[PDB]
Amino acid sequence: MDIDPYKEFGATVELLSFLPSDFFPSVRDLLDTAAALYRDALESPEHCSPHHTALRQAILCWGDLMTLATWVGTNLEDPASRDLVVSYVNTNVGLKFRQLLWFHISCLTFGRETVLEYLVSFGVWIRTPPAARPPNAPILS
Amino acid sequence: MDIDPYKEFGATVELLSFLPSDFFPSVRDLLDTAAALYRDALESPEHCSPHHTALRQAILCWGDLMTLATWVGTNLEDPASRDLVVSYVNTNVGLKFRQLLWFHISCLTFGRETVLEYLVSFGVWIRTPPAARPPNAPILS
Amino acid sequence: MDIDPYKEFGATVELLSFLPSDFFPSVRDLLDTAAALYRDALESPEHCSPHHTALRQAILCWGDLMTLATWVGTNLEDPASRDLVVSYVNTNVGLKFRQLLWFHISCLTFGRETVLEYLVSFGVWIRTPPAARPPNAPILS
Amino acid sequence: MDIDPYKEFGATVELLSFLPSDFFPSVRDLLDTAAALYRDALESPEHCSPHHTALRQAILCWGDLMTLATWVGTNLEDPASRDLVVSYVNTNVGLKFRQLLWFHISCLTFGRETVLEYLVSFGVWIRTPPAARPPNAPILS
Amino acid sequence: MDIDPYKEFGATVELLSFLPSDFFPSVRDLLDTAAALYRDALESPEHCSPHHTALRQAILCWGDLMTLATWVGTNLEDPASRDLVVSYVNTNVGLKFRQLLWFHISCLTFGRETVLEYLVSFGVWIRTPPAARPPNAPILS
Amino acid sequence: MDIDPYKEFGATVELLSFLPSDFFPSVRDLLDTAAALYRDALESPEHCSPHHTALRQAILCWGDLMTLATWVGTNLEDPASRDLVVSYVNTNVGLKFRQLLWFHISCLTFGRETVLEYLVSFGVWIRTPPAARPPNAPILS
Ligand SMILES: Cc1cc(C2CCCCC2)n(O)c(=O)c1
Ligand SMILES: Cc1cc(C2CCCCC2)n(O)c(=O)c1
Ligand SMILES: Cc1cc(C2CCCCC2)n(O)c(=O)c1
Repeated sequence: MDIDPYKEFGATVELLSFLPSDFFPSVRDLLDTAAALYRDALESPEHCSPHHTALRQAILCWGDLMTLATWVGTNLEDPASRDLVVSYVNTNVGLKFRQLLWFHISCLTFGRETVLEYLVSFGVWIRTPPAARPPNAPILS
Repeated sequence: MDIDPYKEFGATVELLSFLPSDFFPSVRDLLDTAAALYRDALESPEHCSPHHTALRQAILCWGDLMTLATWVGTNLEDPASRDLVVSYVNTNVGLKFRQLLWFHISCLTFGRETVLEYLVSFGVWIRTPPAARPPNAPILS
Repeated sequence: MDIDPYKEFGATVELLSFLPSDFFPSVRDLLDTAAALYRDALESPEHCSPHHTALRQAILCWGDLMTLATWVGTNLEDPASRDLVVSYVNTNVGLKFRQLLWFHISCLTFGRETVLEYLVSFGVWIRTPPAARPPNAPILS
Repeated sequence: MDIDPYKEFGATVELLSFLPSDFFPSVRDLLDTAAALYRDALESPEHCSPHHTALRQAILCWGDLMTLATWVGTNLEDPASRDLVVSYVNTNVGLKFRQLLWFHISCLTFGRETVLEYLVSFGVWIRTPPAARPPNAPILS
Repeated sequence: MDIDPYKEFGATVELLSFLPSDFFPSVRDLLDTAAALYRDALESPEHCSPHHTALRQAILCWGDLMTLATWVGTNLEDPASRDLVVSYVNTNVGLKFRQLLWFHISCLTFGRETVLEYLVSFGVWIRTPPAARPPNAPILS
Repeated sequence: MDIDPYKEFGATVELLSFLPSDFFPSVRDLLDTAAALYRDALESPEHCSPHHTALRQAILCWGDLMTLATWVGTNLEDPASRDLVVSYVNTNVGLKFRQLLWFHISCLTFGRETVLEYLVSFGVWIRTPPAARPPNAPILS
């Protein structure tokens, strides 16, 4: 199967990649934010939205990878192999979760279409060279 | 956060664990089944159901976990740890995906309440010793 | 005192012993089943039934013996003596708890009189030699 | 499961622990008292009350725990562990049965609410230092 | 700032010191009593009273000192320095918390003015030499 | 007991921790501010508000913690432990008092709901990278 997790939400993997990697917050900071803003609704027994259902699975999969790292470190008593697995996750998969977490959190706070219009505006703005581009970047509040 | 991926779908992790792990199909067989029955709807740009949204994220995360296992199998220096980490990924996180994939596929084909009634009936049936239990097990339809 | 825990529930220790010991599920499997079917009612602040009150005390006494084993193993640092205490419990008292747990769980799911009629029917059936006895045994279901 | 044997009887483990352990009678003395006051009803084929059902299971489990202690005292090879395991059974699980036996006997003789009001009054009284506390302690009526 | 924690409650540090230190229960016993009598209201989301607000901060500060002791003992692996910090707390600050805990608990159970009248009566009584003073001391109730 | 000092005031420990620790003023500066703005009311014999009662206990407990730190700095024999225990008191328990002092001062000057709305807005703002976030941060007034 060729599945795009953004496709049912009016976006695509390409559109998210349009933003530079450095622009996304850390996974840690996005999880703290998900809690801060939406802990009650995430843990609730209501399908509040597709964004909520998407966020739940993503948070639990990141959860599984962190349980694996801890398990390797303490249960296998092998911190070296632990450090390699953390390094592999952060290098190879961290960006994907950063994009996905940011996208679904941003979509809930600011609204879906606002986040889309913001991806195009910011990518244009950032690519425009410093001299040419307006000093005040596009904002979502 | 304490999130339960089954909680928004009227179930829980405990209820799913009530079925013995050996009685779930393989991940490979569930993915082929997901395709066989629902490839068009999974790949579509419509939020067909929370089951569809849940399945999409799970199917995509499994890809990443299998790339991790392969990577560990080639790249992990310590022979003691390596085979254990591959085994843990394939079987221990494998069981979670087997439960989740089976649950969401079963819920779409046969209906949510049918799947729930079936979990309780089968767990009781399987635990009942051979002599005591009916010869014909409970059937999903 | 000569107390029979089955006497207030229309049965006796003799009637329960009428079933072969091999016929009962494991303690572990009966506790998982008690949870699966009745966790909410067991933990509730209502005397739902004498079966519930009986189950609560039995589950907690098994609980106490398992806390003792763990305590011997980890707190006294003596796994050898741990293994002897587990072995003593499983050979000497496990059958009693298996009979009692099965009885009170079976009485709640299928109804008290049904379970009684089933004890007599099954004991007769199992004692009748293989050649002579019907192929389909009595079923509680 | 998190089961509280006092919860269905309007109390909790915390409330019972509010009384110092030294102020409960011996298990032996509570069993003799249970007999003295209620032998006929305990041994009867009627569910006289939840207190009666609770008492029956507790009295029967104490028998098993005392057979375990005796067995450990003769059969446990390791002298360090043996005396500690006997001591743990007699005193540490002994306190639980002392609390539970006293509670259910006291509830039958004096009434449930009277026993509850008495737990709070006595715990306050005993903790208040000799100088500060009234000479007449609370009495069970 | 010169702040008196008793001043807003119609008392002072001097008036509390009027009672001998030996008269107060242990911190441990007052915390168990605070729980026993008021766990629900202390943990609740209502400002039940200034006594409740005062008690919450005091219980949490004692909590912080006990987390420090544990941290020194286990995390710094230094039980010696642990023993010195516990000794310093118990000799230097324990009386203050004993006075404050007793005061706010006593004020809630027996009423504020009753506790005040009781401080003066008891201090007079205790200072009156044994021969001269009534045999029955003043009682809180 | 699980007590939250913010729970009575419509907030929680999690919500306060949402702000980075570095963005709170020093304890010294918050105490000078508490004096500057509210010395008369804090030292007064009126329960002006729950915020005032909370502040009084916290300000008095900080005194005791600073006497402990000084005492450890002169009197703790083990050089390894001593600097770590002073550092832990000043920074780690310091953060708790910084959060609590700031919270209760901010609640009195600007109003409770304003402070809450400000915690969420600022945490979001600070976590969102410079490029994404508005140049003007949220302001307390
Ligand atoms: C765990 C489990 C799984 C199934 C499925 C196994 C294979 C696919 C369809 C049913 N069943 O029938 C069980 O009883 C228990
Ligand atoms: C918990 C408890 C129990 C008793 C009973 C022990 C024997 C039966 C009557 C009292 N007393 O006297 C207490 O103070 C406290
Ligand atoms: C953690 C923290 C603290 C403050 C206060 C710092 C100074 C006192 C008033 C606000 N602010 O403004 C933040 O954004 C974050």
